[PDB]
Amino acid sequence: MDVLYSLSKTLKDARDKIVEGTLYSNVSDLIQQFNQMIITMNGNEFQTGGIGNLPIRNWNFNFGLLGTTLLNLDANYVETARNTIDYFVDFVDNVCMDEMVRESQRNGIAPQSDSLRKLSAIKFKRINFDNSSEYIENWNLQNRRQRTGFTFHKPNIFPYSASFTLNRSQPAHDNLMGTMWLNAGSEIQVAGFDYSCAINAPANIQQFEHIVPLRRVLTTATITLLPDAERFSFPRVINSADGATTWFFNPVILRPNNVEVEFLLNGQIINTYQARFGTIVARNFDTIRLSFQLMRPPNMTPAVAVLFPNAQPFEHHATVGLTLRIESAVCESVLADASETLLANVTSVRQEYAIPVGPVFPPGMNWTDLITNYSPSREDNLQRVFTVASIRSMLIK
Amino acid sequence: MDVLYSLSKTLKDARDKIVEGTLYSNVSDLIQQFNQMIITMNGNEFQTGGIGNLPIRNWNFNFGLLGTTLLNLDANYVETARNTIDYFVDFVDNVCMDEMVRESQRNGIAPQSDSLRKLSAIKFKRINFDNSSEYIENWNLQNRRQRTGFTFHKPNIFPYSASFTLNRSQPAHDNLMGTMWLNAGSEIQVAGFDYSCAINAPANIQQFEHIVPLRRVLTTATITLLPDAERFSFPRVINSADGATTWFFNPVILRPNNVEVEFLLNGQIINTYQARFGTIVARNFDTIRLSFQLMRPPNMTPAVAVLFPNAQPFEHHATVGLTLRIESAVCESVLADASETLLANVTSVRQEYAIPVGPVFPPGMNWTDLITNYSPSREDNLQRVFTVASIRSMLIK
Amino acid sequence: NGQIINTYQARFGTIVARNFDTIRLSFQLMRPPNMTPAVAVLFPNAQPFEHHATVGLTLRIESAVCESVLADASETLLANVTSVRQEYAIPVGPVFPPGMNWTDLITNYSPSREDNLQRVFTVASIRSMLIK
Amino acid sequence: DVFEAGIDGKFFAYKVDTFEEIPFDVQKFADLVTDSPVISAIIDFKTLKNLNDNYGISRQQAFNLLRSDPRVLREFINQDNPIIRNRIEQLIMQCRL
Amino acid sequence: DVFEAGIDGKFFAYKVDTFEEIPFDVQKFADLVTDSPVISAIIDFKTLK
Amino acid sequence: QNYGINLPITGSMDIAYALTSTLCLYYPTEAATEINDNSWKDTLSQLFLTKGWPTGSVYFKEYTNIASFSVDPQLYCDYNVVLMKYDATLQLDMSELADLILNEWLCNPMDITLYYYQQTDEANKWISMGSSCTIKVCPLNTQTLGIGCLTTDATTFEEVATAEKLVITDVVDGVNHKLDVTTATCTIRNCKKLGPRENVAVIQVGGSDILDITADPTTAPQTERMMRINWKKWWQVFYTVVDYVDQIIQVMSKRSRSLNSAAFYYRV
Amino acid sequence: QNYGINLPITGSMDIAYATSTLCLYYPTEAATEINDNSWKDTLSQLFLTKGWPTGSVYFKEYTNIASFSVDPQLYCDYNVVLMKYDATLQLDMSELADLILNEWLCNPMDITLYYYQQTDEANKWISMGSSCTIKVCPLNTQTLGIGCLTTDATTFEEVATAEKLVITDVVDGVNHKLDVTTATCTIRNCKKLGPRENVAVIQVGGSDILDITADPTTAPQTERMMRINWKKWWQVFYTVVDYVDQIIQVMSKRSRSLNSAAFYYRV
Ligand SMILES: [Ca+2]
Ligand SMILES: [Ca+2]
Ligand SMILES: [Ca+2]
Ligand SMILES: [Ca+2]
Ligand SMILES: [Ca+2]
Ligand SMILES: [Ca+2]
Ligand SMILES: [Zn+2]
Repeated sequence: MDVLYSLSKTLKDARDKIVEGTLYSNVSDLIQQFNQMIITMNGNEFQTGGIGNLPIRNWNFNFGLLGTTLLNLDANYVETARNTIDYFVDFVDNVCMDEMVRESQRNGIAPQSDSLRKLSAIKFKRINFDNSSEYIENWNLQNRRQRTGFTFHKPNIFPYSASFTLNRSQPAHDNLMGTMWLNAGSEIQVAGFDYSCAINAPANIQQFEHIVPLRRVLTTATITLLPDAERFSFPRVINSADGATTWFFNPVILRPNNVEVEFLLNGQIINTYQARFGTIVARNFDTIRLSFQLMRPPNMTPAVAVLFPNAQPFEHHATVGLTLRIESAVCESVLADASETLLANVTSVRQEYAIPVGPVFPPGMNWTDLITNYSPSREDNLQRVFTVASIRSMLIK
Repeated sequence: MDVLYSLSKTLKDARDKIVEGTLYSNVSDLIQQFNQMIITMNGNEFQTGGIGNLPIRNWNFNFGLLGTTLLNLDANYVETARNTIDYFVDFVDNVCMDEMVRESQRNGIAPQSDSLRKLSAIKFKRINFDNSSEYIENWNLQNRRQRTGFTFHKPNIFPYSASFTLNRSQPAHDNLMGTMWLNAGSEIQVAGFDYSCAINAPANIQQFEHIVPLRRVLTTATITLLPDAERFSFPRVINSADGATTWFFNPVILRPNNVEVEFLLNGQIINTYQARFGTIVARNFDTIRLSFQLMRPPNMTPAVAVLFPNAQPFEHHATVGLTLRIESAVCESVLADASETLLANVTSVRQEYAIPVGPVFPPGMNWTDLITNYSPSREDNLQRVFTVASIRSMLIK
Repeated sequence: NGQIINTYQARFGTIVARNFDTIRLSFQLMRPPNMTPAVAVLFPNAQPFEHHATVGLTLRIESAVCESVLADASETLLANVTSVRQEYAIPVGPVFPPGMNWTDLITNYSPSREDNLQRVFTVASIRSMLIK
Repeated sequence: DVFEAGIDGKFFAYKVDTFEEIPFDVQKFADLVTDSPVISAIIDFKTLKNLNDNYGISRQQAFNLLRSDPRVLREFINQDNPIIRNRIEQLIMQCRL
Repeated sequence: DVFEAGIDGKFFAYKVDTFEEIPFDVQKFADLVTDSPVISAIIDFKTLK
Repeated sequence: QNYGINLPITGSMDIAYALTSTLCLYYPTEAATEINDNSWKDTLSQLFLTKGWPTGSVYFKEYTNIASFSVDPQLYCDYNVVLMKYDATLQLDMSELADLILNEWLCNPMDITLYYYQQTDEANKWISMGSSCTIKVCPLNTQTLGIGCLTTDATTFEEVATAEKLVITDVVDGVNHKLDVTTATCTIRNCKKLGPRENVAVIQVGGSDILDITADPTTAPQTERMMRINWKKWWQVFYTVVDYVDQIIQVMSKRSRSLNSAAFYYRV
Repeated sequence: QNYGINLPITGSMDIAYATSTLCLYYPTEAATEINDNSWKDTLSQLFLTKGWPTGSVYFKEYTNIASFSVDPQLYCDYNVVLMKYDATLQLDMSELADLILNEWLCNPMDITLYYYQQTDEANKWISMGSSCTIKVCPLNTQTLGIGCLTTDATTFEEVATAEKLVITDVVDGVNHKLDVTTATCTIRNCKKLGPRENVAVIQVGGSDILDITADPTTAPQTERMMRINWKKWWQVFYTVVDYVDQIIQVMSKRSRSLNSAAFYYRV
């Protein structure tokens, strides 16, 4: 993997730096690296593809070195370099695709394609150059057995869920108390509703809880907490828990009372925020617990009081909600966020070449299933394929 | 860690090999190792302790090399060697305790004590000797990111949990169906009980299931499976689920039929045993699923017909049980077990020196809490402290 | 030595006792305050008690460290010494009880018994190094 | 030196710094009790020993607990220390009537 | 550290040695007032400074 | 199977889930007299069969008057539809009947010759039914002495009903009362309004919508099961009911109390 | 909707956890012997000591077991019925005890048109009225009587005569024609659901004679069936008041039904 990254990095640097008119002092080191790569790759034979519709390709390297004696590069030098660069880039592209399209239930972190297995050999260690990208450096740190971290903007850490729980319920669904929620991507919207507006509750306060556990620990997370669940603030016709019938939800929104948001690690409160909305920081957590109360307004103007009678007919249902968005975070394990395109690259390659479903990943690289059942083998394979995707994206666009 | 282990191993081999009268050909290599240890440690100052009640101690090494001109060791040689070895062993003991009493959320495996940080420098690599013991071997393997394995006799893999789940009940708790279980250490005892003895059940068969997910993947485990849970076969008075009242349990044991024990890995059935008792083998699993049925006896003698009526009053409650013990297993992670004293040593040191509760481990090294939330940071810290505890146990009796 | 070293209150599962010579277990039978009819039939107010309330505890020493030699489940030195004495019909001596009865030995583990027992255990281990 | 004794006939003597027992001098206990104001051992010796072993409380916290300081007691209760909460619940339940 | 608060609505936080204002924290203030002994600010923070 | 407890029910908001009952129709004798056909019940049964109700599932119950029907209106039937004829002078009687048959009431006995009674909550009423109820109440101060009335003498009591077949008395909550019901003919119970009864619907055949089934003066809810029609022919009324039986049943629902999951929750 | 009856409850085996109405049914004999105008007030005061607030204890009087068996009503959360033993009324006592102590689900039984059969051991025919006379004629598979002409009721095999309450059990799986005297009797097809903890029976006098199961091989003596030796009704009432705690503890009020009827009616 380090050799493959070095190949892609060398080719990208050759594309960027070997340009007409540039001083050779600008690319002396790069050309030494390029010649070393050519020497090491010469005389070796590689095969790629053969899975799905990915064609079987054979690669042979018999290239000549690059000049090192001009003062300023000219057009001839640029074309001579580009001819070799095209072939090397194609080889790297196909090796990366072959590695992406594959998976293994045991030792998913190790190379899976025969080309990458060959590059794992000691003879190719002369191609290492630089390891400065985020994914390659995290790879090297993990191998060295040190702390790793990927920084995500809107990490898709919540498996897609949209559901409700009814604590009080009847067949007619005329008088309900409970909660509804959507956990999607990097956002949690929760809304506790009570049809009676806590008329008969002790102290006219109804308590609501919502616990969202994560599949991986998030560190140094910036979060936005806002006091209304805009998704659960309009009339709705939902289908019963067992699907038999449908019930009505005509919410009227009240302020959430006694809002507590706790970020827990190993079941212990690491961070806790009370009645505080806006930007908050969770330093280290794997569970989010949101507690909030519907408190019946002790004082009501007539227009308000008419909404909440003390008898069964309830046309307006008192709802109080919270919205929590993870803007940024750091995680030890790879995830899918809104800024990176690695998941898109892997899924696109697999779909384009019609890879049969393997023994590890879910069909279509479904991120919801993957993050729902994020297992050790899945994490290893996902990190491997994402690292290869970053290596490939260095060259292909 | 490797240097600390090497110091301990050199000192142990000195205390056992360097004995009066022994040929110098028996200890020539060991004495070379000992002299290099002395040379490398000479002129270095170390400080240990300073946390809790662990005293701050200072260590200075200025020692002479053991002689090499003798063909046989005599009393004086052993005396001088013992005089040096005592001080070295005291230093090793204090370093090990200082390392064991410390934790870190980030980089749990990295050295935490000042002495071990100093030993991690490159000048001390000269004293490395042979890493033969199980724990140092696994330490090096995980440092290189290989497959580790610890062999446990009765691994302490299940957190303590004694509970019951009711599938049929009433306010009077006089006609109940459900399961009761104790998971403890390496033993699962589960008993399904039905008060009606499947008089009205379809086919007179009541199904019971019990799913025990392990926090780590065990491999090549020998398991004893016996057809009765002795723990749930006597009369009991049990708190109700909410705790408001208490209910009566008056078991009468029948044989469990259609016993199916399935060992699963990532939701995939790896091993399955039907109506099989005694020694069975689970090669690789992280979940245990026990299925067993209570079947109403088709033919009853009068003393059994009296027991099992069709009217409501159910004096005797049919019960079918299973016991499942993990005699031995292999795990890639580190666990407390019945044969090793590493957890006991770590807990003893912490309790003896009143180490303040840290950010990683639960108070008092509570194994229930550790295993219940066995996060990767906890695993790293636990492996480090167990390795240090084994190193200490090499010397301290 | 009669001084509290470790104490655990209402904690089960695996516990650690760093250094001890006596165990004191204390536990209470609390009459339930609330009882369903089946439970209430069991415990009347009057003498004819048919069902007798009981509360239990099970404490098992999984592993330990001692400065004195002891018989344990894993080692076979006690078995070796007893087997040799039985096989060769050694007359009962002045130190160990008849037949190397471990119950008597550990009920009256006198220092002379400890010295002789360590001697015989060491010799038995030395013998087992060679003889299978 | 802390000398503790209860109506149930259980008596202990330990050290303020490290809650390690020492021999209990009944004569010295009587002499100190006659004059010095006695402290209600709300957190008894067993509870303090368990707390120190499994949590390593600070010197100031141990001082305050020995003196039976409400501030430290309530701090532990709110911090959700199972040992302190169990001792306090035991006292509340023993307040039967 | 000293947390002072009045009925009128003026609240200050400062240090005992040198009376330098510190940002007030009304969660710590609530905890301290509920547990620790309360001092009547006969000489308020204004006059102290 | 876990009866008597309240376990939270969890369901999904993003999943698609792609006759046996019995109907009872209560009508006044005026309807039958006007129809003046012996086989009219059979004809309606056949039309209900056309609409999808197996023969023998539609029962036709006849009551002489609203006043007579108010005396213990026992409706044991999966669905009940009561066609009540509006009368301008019986608005309170109609409201009382509608409340009684449209809400669920948990009632306890009342021995007014041994106990004083107070209503503890807005949902607690005194429901009295019988041939002739004459309720006369005396509120008592904290000394058990009548307020505006004499505890010893009933003639000073304040009357809140006179020869009522059915009446739902609501007195000021929290104050003890001494009652002088005419128990020789009418029985009074201390009832609490659990909630709506989904089994029953009432169709007012006549004047405007005047029913209010809430003691609270600030609210007069008009639920789904309170319907109203104009009429000049009982045949037309019955044809409307038959034709729109599906809508009526959809407005109604099976009785929550009699569902086999209400065991230990005040039924089954 | 269903109170989550389909879901499970998980409880732990270690965690420490630590205005109801009372009806007293009694015979008129008791009131006559007591011979006091305010004995109900006295017993109310005494119950107040055991903790039942004034207005929570009600006293119902029934002339006889026979009359009380005609559609008995259960009014309170806890219904305690004092039954006077009479050696000539053992089956009547058993039938009344079965009806009140056990929950029943009954359906209408139009006998002038339809043949009926008992389905399982839990099904019976419960008839109540001023005078219930029941004659049953079993039928073979051909719908012809077995030992009785279908047309002539005089050949029918009598099962009850002028009875206030009858719990008839016939052979299951065989049709019957019943010539039940519907003028003064109502007969319903019932099924026994389970125990009713709301009601307890206290038998004064006698020798413990109550079979509340149709099965002859079983005569269960539940905890709600009690017996006391008696010679003064004041002594009986003082016993009940003094030991109301034990009786309530043995009972359970969750079986309180919405209606006072002894059975659930389904059309
Ligand atoms: Ca009226
Ligand atoms: Ca008046
Ligand atoms: Ca009122
Ligand atoms: Ca005949
Ligand atoms: Ca009878
Ligand atoms: Ca039968
Ligand atoms: Zn953005």
